[PDB]
Amino acid sequence: STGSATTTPIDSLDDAYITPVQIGTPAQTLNLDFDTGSSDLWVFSSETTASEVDGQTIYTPSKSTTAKLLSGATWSISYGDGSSSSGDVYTDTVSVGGLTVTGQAVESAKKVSSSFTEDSTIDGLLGLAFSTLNTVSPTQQKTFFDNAKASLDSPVFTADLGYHAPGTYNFGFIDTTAYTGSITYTAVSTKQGFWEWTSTGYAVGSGTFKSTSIDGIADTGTTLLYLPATVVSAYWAQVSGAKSSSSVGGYVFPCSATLPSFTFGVGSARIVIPGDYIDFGPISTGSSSCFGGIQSSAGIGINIFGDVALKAAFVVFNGATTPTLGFASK
Ligand SMILES: CC(C)(C)c1cc(CC2(N)COC2)no1
Repeated sequence: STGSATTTPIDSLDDAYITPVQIGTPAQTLNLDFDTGSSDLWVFSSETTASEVDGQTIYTPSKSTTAKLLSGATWSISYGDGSSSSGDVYTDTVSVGGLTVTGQAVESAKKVSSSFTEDSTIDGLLGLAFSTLNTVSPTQQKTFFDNAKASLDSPVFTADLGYHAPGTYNFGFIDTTAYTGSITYTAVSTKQGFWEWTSTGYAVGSGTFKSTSIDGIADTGTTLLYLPATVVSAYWAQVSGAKSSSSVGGYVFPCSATLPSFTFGVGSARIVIPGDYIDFGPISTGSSSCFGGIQSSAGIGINIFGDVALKAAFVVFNGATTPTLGFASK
């Protein structure tokens, strides 16, 4: 089997991407944030504290004839930005782009933090990291991908995110019309539960390529590109007037600037992030200071190849017995 679904930026800046997901019987369609950096499928629901729901579409398990309470199971998650959610768990039928999993753990939110409430466009998350990160207790649950894997034509999914445009998540097959040249595959470590790999280096604009190992994770659920301070300093040094601002919380630059591209290495291959991809617009409405799409990972503990990097490529998440990652230009 295979699945194929369009993913759409939630706003003009590509701050996140949402993908329609069918849950339950009859189908209830929610727009979820596909996140290769976590491993819980959780949704706004009829159980979510009323004051914490503001415009989201909710899952109502009592209206699904295939929903079953997973007795005694609870979940609680906190993300890198300080946001959080928690609740209980149902199993139900979940379909993505024509691909159906029965008995999927659907984590129903009783509580969500303010940042989730404030984002009316995201009805929940669908985690695509490794199932070892799933927060369901006392019995850990599998991801949608993990559950689907045996039935898929090939044990893979691919991320094809658009720049200011829709893109595609495919399951079970590689669309050879969706990229240019060849796909370069690279080793993955699952030891932290992430799609963790090692980039071979970087270049800034037309500058010379610096060969250097950069360990990080392929994370669709993170908007920006977070890299070592040395690397990030080298990038923003090429932009007149750019600077790190503690009050804003990262590198900003004059909105009148033309940003240089950023190249990252995948083995011997190179993925080029165009300058425009790195512009995340005025820090506040009407400001002439713009927020940068490449930021320091110094205060994170890990480097993160988020959407800024991933949208520049066709990305293969290969979930074979030994998982790997593939990158192609497009
Ligand atoms: C910023 C990173 C490290 C990617 C991240 C991921 C998360 C969510 C989890 N706690 C890890 O899987 C569940 N919180 O921070």
